[PDB]
Amino acid sequence: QVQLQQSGPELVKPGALVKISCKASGYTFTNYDINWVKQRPGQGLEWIGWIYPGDGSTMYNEKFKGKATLTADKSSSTAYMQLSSLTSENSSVYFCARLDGNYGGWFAYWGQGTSVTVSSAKTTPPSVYPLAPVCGDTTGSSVTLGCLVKGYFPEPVTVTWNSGSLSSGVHTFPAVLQSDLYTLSSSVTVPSSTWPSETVTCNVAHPASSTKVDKKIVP
Amino acid sequence: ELVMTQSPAIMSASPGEKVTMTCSASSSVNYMHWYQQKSGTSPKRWIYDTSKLASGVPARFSGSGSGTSYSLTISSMEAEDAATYYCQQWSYNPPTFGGGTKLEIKRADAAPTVSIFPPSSEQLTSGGASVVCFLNNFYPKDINVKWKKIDGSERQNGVLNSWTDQDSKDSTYSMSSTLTLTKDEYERHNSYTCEATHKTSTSPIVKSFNR
Amino acid sequence: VGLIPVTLMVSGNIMGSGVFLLPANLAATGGIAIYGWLVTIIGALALSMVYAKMSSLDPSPGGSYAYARRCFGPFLGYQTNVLYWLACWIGNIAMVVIGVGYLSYFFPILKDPLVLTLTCVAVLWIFVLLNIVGPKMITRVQAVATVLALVPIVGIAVFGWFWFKGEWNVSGMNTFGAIQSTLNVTLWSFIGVESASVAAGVVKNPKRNVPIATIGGVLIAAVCYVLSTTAIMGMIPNAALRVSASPFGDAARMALGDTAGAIVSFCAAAGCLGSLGGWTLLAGQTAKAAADDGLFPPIFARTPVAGLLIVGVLMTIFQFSSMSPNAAKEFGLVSSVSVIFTLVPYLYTCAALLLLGHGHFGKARPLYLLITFVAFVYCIWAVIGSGAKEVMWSFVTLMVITALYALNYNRIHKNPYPLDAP
Amino acid sequence: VGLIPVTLMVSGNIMGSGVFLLPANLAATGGIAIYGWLVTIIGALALSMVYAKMSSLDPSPGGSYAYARRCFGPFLGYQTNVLYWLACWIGNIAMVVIGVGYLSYFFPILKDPLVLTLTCVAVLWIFVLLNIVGPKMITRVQAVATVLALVPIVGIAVFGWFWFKWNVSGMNTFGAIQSTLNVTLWSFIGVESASVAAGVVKNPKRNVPIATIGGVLIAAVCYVLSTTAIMGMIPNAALRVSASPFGDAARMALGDTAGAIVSFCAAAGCLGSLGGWTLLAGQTAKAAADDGLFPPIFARVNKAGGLLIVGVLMTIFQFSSMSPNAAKEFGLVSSVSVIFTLVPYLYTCAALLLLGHGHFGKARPLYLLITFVAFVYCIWAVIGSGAKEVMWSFVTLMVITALYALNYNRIHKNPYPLDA
Repeated sequence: QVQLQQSGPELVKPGALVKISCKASGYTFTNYDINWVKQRPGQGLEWIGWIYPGDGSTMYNEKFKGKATLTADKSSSTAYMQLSSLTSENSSVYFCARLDGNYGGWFAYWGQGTSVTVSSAKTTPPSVYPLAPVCGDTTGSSVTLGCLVKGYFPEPVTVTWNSGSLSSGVHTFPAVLQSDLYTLSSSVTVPSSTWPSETVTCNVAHPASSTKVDKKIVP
Repeated sequence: ELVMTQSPAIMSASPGEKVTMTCSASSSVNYMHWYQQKSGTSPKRWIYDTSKLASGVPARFSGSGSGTSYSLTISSMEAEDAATYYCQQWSYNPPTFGGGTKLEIKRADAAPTVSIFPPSSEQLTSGGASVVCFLNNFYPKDINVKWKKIDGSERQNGVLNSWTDQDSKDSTYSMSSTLTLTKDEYERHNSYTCEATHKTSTSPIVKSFNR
Repeated sequence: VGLIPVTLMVSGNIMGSGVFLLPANLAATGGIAIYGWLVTIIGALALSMVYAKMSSLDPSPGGSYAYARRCFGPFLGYQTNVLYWLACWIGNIAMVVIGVGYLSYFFPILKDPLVLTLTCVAVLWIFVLLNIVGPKMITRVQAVATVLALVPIVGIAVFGWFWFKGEWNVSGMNTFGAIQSTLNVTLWSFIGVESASVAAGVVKNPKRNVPIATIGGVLIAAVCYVLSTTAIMGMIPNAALRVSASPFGDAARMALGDTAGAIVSFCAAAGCLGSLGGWTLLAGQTAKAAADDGLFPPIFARTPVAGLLIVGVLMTIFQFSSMSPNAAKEFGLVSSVSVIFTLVPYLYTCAALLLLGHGHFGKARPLYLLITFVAFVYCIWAVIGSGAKEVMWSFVTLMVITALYALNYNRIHKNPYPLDAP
Repeated sequence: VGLIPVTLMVSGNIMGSGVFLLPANLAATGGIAIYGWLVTIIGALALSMVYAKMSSLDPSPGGSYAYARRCFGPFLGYQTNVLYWLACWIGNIAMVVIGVGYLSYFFPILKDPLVLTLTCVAVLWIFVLLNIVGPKMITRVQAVATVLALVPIVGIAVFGWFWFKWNVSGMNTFGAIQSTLNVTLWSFIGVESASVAAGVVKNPKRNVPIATIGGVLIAAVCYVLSTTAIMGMIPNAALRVSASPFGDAARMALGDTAGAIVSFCAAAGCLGSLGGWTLLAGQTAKAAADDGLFPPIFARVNKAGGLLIVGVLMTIFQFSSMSPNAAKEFGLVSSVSVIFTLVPYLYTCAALLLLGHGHFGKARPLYLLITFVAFVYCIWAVIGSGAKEVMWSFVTLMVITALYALNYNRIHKNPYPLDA
C-alpha cells in the first residue's frame, strides 16, 4: 500500500516562500512520478506539475514559475516550493499524488494534504470559554452544552470532548475570521442525568502557538 | 486549456433514488476520470478509464460516455455516496479537473433544536461578551436566524455565523450564530433573544435569557 | 500444472526436430561441431536464465508479451504479441508435414499430395480440440509423447565405441569461420524456451515452477543434443559424407545392432505431434493475455480459451494454400520468416529483465548484467547468421504491424506525453 | 529563419543528386517512367502532408524524434534519434565524394585517391565550421547553392522539341513501374528537413508546414519537368544515356558548345546540401540530449548545437573507406543508413494519427487516408530495396535496443512498473 503523506504547516507572509514536503512509502520512490495539485477553498483542483525522482520534471503552464519541484532520492521524499506567494495564492490545500502508472493518466494515490495560509497577520493563541447551560434546570430531556474558542490567526485547531471519548451528539462548526482572527464554536448533547454527574470537558488544542488548554464545563 | 465544466453543481437525492451527474468537455477527449472527495479531505480514485471501477467502489456505481459527454451514475443512492465527485482528464495538456458535482442526501424536513448561551465568566473577566446560539439538527440547509435581539432591538453588526456541513449519522444540518460585543453593552441591556425562521414552521422558534 | 508435465513441454517445444538435427549439422563437419555447442549452450543458457528470472519476478498471463508491455509500453506489447502469436501457428504447419512425414514415411501408409494434406489437417484439429478442452489433458499428451520421443535419444549413450571421425571436415575455412557455419544450425535449435513463461496463468504454482521448468527443460535438451550429436559423429554412421547425404533414422540400427523394423520413426513422429498441441496452447495463451488488455481482438479471450479455433481455421487455410496449389513460392518462404519473428520477443525480454528488475538483482548486478548481455548477443548473432531474404520480410512485418496499430488504436491509445488541446 | 531560406533547404536536402538522377532511371525506360512519377509524387506528397500537419500541431526542438517520443514513449524516441542521427552524417560521406567528384571531374583539378580524400575532409570541416557558428549563415549558403544548382534544371524547359522515345526489361506494365520506383521512391528523402529544423527556423508552426509542402512541390516539379525534358529529346534513345552519366549531353541537342558551366554549379548543389544535413545532425542530437535520451554533450552553451563530434566521426569514416584496402564492407554501411531514414518517416505517420486524432476537423477520413498512403509509401520503399541492405537495418534495431537497456537501466521510467 502506498502512503505518500505530507506536512501540516504552515502560515506564510506575502512575498516570502514556502517549502512543502511529501514523503512516499510502500513503493520505490524512483519508479513513478510525483504530482502536485492545488485545490482552492472547496473548489476545483488545479494540476501543478510532476517530478521524476530519477531526474527532470514537467510544470503546468498557467503557474509559470512561482514554484520549483525538487526531490532527494535518499530520504524517499520530494520538496516543493512556492516562490512569490501572494495573499490570494493561499492554499487551497496542496496535494501530492502518484499515478497508478505512468504513463497516463489518473491519480491512484493522494497525499493527506497541506493547508497553506499566506497572510501577514501575527500568530495568536486562542481563548477557550466553557459555555454554561442554560439558565434554569430541572428542564427537558437532554442538555446541550457548548464550548466557545475565540481569538487566533493560526488556522488549525482541535476541539475535543472528553479526549475523544464523548464523540456523539457533537457538532463542531467551521472557523470564521471577522478581522484576521478565526473564532470557532462547538456543541455536545447528552441526557439530563449525564452532565450534572460526570464532567464534560472540551480539550481545545492549538499547536501553531503551542497552546493546549482543556477547559471543563460546570454550571 | 481543456475545460471540464461538470453539472449539476449541487444536487440531492433520497436513499434508493437514481443519481446521474454529467461532465461536458471543451473539446473531444478519450477517457475521463472520477474521484470522490468527502469534506475537503484528500480525493479518492473512483472511476478511471471512463468506465473502470476502483478497488473498493461498490457495484452501485458506473461510468460512461465519449468525446465530449461523460457521466457518472448510481442505481440506488446511499448515505455514503454523499460527497463531491470530480471528473478529470489527461488526454491533453495540462491535465485538468471539473468544477465538481456536490451530491447531498435527502431526508425528511426537520425543525431546529435551538439553544442559547451566555458570555462565560472568564470572558466578562477579560473585557468581552459573546452570546452563543446553537440551531441544531435541521433540514433543509436553508435557515435564517433573526439578527438576535437585545431589549427588543435586534443588532445587525457583530453577528458571526458558521455552518456545519451535514451530519453523517442523520443527514441533518447545524448552524452557529454568536453575538460578540463589549463588556459594557452586555450589562447595559438585559433582554437577549435569538430566533430561527426555518421553513419547517412559519413561526420563529425562539430562545431568550435575562440576567 | 504441475511442474513435471511442464518441464517436458519447455524441452518438447525445443526438440521438434532433435532426431533429424544431427545430419543437417554433420554437413559442416561433426568433430569441430562440438567445439561449437559451447558457444550455443552458453548463449542459450543465458537466455534460459533471463526468462527464468523475469518469470520469478512476475508470473504473467502472459508474456514475454507481458514483460514487453511493462517494459516499453502498449505498442511494443501489442507488437510482441502478433509476431509471437504468428510464429506459433505458422510454425505449426511445417510440424505436421514433417510429423506425418514420419509415420507415412516408414510403412508407408500413404504419400501422395491430396492424401497427406488431409491427414495433416485432420491431426491439426485433433490437437486443436485437445487444447480447447483440457490444458491438463494436452500437457499429459505431450508429456507422454516427449518421453517416448526421448527413448531413442536417451537410449543413445550407449557410446561404444567412437572412432576418430572427420576432425573439421567442413568446407575449407578458419576454425572461426567454420564454427560460424555451425551456429546456423545450433542457435536456432533452442527456440524452445519461454514455453513456461507464456504458459503461466496456467501452469499453476508459478513464480517457482516456471523458472524451474525454464532452466530444467533447457538443461535437459542441452544434454540430449551434445550427448546425441556426439554419440553419432562417432561412431555409428561415419564418416561425415555417409550421413551428410541421407536423413538419419535407420542408420542407428547397424553399428551396434537393433535390426528393424525400426521402432525409432514410430516415436520420433509423436515427438513432433506432441509439440503440435503445445504450440497451439501458447498461441491462444499469448492471444488471451493480449486480448485481456486493450491490445488485440477480444474474441481471443472467452476455463481455457474458446477462440482457440480461430488458430485452427487459419492453420488449415494456410495448409491448403501451400500443398494443393503448386506454388507455394509464398507459402513456402513465409514458413521460414515466422522463425525470425520468435527472436523479437526473446530480445525485449532481456531488455525487460534489465529495465524492470534492476532492483531485485541482489545486488549481484554485474552477474545479471552480464548474463543478459550474452543472451542479447545470442539473439543478435542468430539473426545475422540467417540469409538476408528471410530477415528482410521480418522487417517489413514490423513495418506493417506499426501501421496496423496506428490505424486500429488511433483513439484507444494512451499517449505519453499527449499534445496540448486547442 | 525565415521562410524562403528554409523552403530551399527542404528541397535542397532532396536534390543532392537531382542532376544525375535521370540517366540511372532511364535504364528502366523513360517513357513509361513518367507513368510512374505519379505513384511516387502521390505517395511522397502524402508524406509531406503528414509532416506539415504534425509540425503545425507541435513545432518541436525537435523531431520526428519529438513526435515519436510523445507517440510511443522514450525508448522509440531515443531509437528514432540514433537511426536518424546516423543517417545524417553517414549519408554525408557519399555526398562529398560525389560533390568533389563534380569539380575535379571537369577540369580536372586532381583525381587520385589520397588527393581527393583530403579535399573532401577539408570541405567537410568547411561546412562543420559554418554550422557551429551561423545557423542563418549556413542557410544563406545553401539557399545560394541550391538556386545555382537549380539554374540548369529550371533552365531545362525549354522543351523544344521532344521526339517519340517502355524500353525497359520485358515485363508487364506493373512489373515495369515497380522497377522504376526503386529510383523514385528514394529520391524524396528530403522532407522532414523543416521539422527537425524547428527550434531554429523561427516563426514555426506555420513556416515549417509551409516549407515542408513547398520544398516538395518544388522538387516534384523539377523532377517530372526534367526527367521528361530529357527522355525527349536531348540524348535519346534510351541506350544513349543508359550508359554515360548525363551532364555535357544537354549542350548538343539545343544548347551551346564546350566549357560546361553545368557541372560547375551542380557541384555546389551537392555541397550546399552538406551543411544542411550536418545542421540536422546536431539538431536531432540536441533535441534528444535536452531530454533524458542521448549523451548530454550534444547540447551546450553556445547558441548553436558538440557539432564537431559529427565532424570527427565523418572524417574517421572517410579514411576508413578511401585509403585503406578491403575495402567494401565499410562501403555497404553507406547504403544501409539510407533505410534508417525510413523508420522516422514511419513513426511520424503513426504519430499524426495517435496524437493529433483531435485536431482533425474532423476531416478525419481525409487525414486518415493521407497517412495511410504515406504509410504504404514507406513500406514499399523498404520492400523494393535488396534484402542484404535491410537485414542490417534490422540488426541495428537489434543493437539499439540492447544498447538502450544497458545504458538507461535505472534512468528508465517503466509503465507499468513492478511491485515490491
